[PDB]
Amino acid sequence: SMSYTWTGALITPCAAEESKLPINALSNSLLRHHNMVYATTSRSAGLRQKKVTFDRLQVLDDHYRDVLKEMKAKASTVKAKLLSVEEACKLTPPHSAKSKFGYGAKDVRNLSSKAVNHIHSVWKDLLEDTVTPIDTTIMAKNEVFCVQPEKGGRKPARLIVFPDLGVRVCEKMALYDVVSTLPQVVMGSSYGFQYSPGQRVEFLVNTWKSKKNPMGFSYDTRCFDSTVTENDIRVEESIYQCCDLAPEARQAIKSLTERLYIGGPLTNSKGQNCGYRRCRASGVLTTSCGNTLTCYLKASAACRAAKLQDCTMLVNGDDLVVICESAGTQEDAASLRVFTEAMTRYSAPPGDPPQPEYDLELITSCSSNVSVAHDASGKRVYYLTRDPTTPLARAAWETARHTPVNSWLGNIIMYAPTLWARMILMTHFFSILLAQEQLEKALDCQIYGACYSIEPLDLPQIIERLHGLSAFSLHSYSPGEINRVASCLRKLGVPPLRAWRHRARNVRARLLSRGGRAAICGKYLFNWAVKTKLKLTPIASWFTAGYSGGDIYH
Ligand SMILES: *[C@H](c1ccc(Cl)c(Cl)c1)[C@H]1SC(=S)N(NS(=O)(=O)c2cccs2)C1=O
Repeated sequence: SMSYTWTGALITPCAAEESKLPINALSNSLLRHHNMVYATTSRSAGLRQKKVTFDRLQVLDDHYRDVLKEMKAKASTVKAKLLSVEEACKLTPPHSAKSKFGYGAKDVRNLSSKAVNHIHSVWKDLLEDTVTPIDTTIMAKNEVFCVQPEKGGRKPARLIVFPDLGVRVCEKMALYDVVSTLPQVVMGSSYGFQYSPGQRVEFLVNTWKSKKNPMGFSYDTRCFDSTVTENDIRVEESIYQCCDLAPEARQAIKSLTERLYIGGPLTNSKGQNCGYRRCRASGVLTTSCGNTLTCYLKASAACRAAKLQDCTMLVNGDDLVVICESAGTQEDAASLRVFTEAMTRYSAPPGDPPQPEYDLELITSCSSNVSVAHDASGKRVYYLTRDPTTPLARAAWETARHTPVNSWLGNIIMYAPTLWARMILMTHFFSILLAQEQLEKALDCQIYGACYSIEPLDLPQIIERLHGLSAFSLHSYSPGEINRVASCLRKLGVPPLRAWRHRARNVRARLLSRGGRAAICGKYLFNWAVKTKLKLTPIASWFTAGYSGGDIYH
């Protein structure tokens, strides 16, 4: 069936959309080539619609059925419970999209009588009706990127599809425990959201080292969400139903699946009918969990179809990486085509064909790659990094404009050991926080799709817990890593690393002259900036599951 059917109505914005990076002194000091940074708007929604709209002709075989059977057996050992209205309300983000029925996120969090009543009303309706399609709103996402000349074009806006606030709260009650616990049990070590960056690198390196002749490859599915069929979503539900669930949990899950998850009507911000969806909605609680289960199922089946030897998969939603035993270059190339053939039959054709890689550092999975550096004692330390172009583009944007999104803070947290996060992001932002006396202002940022309120002054502690003390002492980075960073800085017009060192020393001194956590930030975060190193002694739920598009607030 067609992933989408459109009426002709346009995907419209609900407010003014900023598309260009304003000339701002603060952002300019970080990145000069401001014309290279842009934000996607609804004006390119049409280009996105054209790409995500196509016919899926799914064909399943025994391998697919064998894997599915095994997955259901693991799901049978899981017990999940319903969340109370109160529990679901507290997981609702303070600025979540308000309901069209006269109440908002704040009312939900406060448990206003009006919010709680409509919530119950929606819940009761889910139990009474398991057929009538639930309405959803379709919007173009506003995200920031750097222009890529070689691509021959700007990236079209992504489309987000989500149901009303009342429906979102009900999703939490019926499935939050399921999506938070079931994935890890069904996919074991292959489930990527159970790992912190360091644990992920650990898993990748150990897996790679466990092979005699290692070979690995990432598999990029073209428009994954659109490739997810009604049957995929129903198979997903059968997996959820294998759990030990309360009577009305099953009813609610069946209802949400048939009325929302398998598809439904699309309505723009103006209230007009844009069309119909018959694929995954990016904006529901089960998106991450469903996508990971579906990607895992199809990939596992495809590994067997391609007869890959001693396969190990790591899956994060639609992101997939496989490490196995090489059979020769020509044979590996042939095996990958068979793998792709199977994935294609299962309704998951590639964007870029997968390519066998024989060097772990050259495998990009989930926009990242393992790399190596050395700690104070010269000991080899592996860590996750990525091309810094997008993080930097977004950092500049967030510096010049007030955004509820603080990707820069998430980037520092997840990529703390990188030279770019340490020398550039830390330096730039602590310098601004000092200037604005905002060192104590908590900021919201997403980690594995969930929203957290984080204080910048708690970075040292956070980083030590996630990456170990070595994150503050890494040096002797790889030539590959060093060149990618340098290359990125020239392209964007970001001051050279040596210029950041001078700024860091200044920022470091100012932090040490301040009290408590501030001195700890100056000492630990910027020890790399001074020749006379200080002694970095140990400082005296984030990675359990994915929730992208799930409207979760922790
Ligand atoms: C890829 C990904 C997966 C795992 C790790 Cl450890 C990294 Cl660094 C990246 C996607 S999955 C996902 S959700 N996601 N957001 S996040 O990992 O929470 C980050 C937030 C700020 C920087 S990374 C990814 O990037």
